[PDB]
Amino acid sequence: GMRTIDGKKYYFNATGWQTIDGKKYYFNTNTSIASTGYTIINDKHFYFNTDGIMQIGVFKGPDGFEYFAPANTDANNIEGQAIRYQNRFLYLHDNIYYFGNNSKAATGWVTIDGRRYYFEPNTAIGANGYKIIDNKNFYFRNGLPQIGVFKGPNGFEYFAPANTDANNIDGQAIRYQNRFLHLLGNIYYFGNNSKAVTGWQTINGNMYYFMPDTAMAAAGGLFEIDGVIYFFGVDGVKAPGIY
Amino acid sequence: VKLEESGGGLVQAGGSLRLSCAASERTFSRYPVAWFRQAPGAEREFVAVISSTGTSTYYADSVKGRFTISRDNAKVTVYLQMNNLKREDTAVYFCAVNSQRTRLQDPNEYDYWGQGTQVTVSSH
Repeated sequence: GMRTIDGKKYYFNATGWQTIDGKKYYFNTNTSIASTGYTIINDKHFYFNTDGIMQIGVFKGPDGFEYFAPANTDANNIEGQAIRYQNRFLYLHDNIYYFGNNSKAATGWVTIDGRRYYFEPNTAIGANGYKIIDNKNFYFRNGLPQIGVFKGPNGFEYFAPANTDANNIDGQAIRYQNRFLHLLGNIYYFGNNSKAVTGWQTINGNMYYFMPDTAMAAAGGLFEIDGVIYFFGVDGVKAPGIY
Repeated sequence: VKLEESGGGLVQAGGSLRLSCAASERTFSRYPVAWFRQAPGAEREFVAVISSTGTSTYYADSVKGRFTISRDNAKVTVYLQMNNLKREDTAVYFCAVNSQRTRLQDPNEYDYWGQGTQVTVSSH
């Protein structure tokens, strides 16, 4: 039994801390409006979604991204209070954060014990998946740029070790044209556009099949493709005949 | 995919058995299906594989000519006909699906397995 007037939320049957439907609220003592966003209460930082519900998690304030923690995580903190959390990673569900000396979450590129990570500027959450950053293509897992062949919006790119091609940054997709790539014990072939080819291919008189999901040549034994079984050698070359 | 093997048991050398591997879902028919066998103490050794369609097969050398792998996708079932059985054929037999369709002889590449059925070959 509450009402929302002109994007401002009020509850009747009210000011201060209110538990409603299990979810926690703080209606401003003066305006009776439900607090939204970063909110200071008794010198203690809290954070509410746009709907007024208090949150546990990592959210941006005027001093950067803060950790709004469950009860009794640090000192005797109240549920939802921002806490001191220094020089370490935080793992919340499948999200990863790195917290600095001033208990704020890292954003952008950061070097942690000699390893480089990228944390999304808008969430502080460890990057995952294809990303374009200052016109450079990266493919992230758990905040770490991956090396290998991964599928982006324009097909499979070669995300390479530093200085593979004219000083590319570590994990940056590079130009890599009309040639085989032998990488993870895996075999790939790259066309003129620097994308890995998939499917059946004839290259230098030999037949190959590059798996659609990974772009790796079928290699090292028996494979089923199109409902039948083929043998592919150690070099990815299809043997004669079909079983 | 859930798989259930049946048809094993005790048998005299030179005899025969037909093993069955039944699934519960039609999606079975999308994937190649293999038999592996495990003797006590030993590792799961490859026996035969059949393609999703049933038109393409491959057998280990030791069973070639004796065993025949087949399937009936209407009954969502794969069969292994085992003729002229030998003492060396004694083992628990498992059927397995390889949904990635890669490296069909390698048991590690198979993600769905039955519970197994015992085959024991006697003497005389």
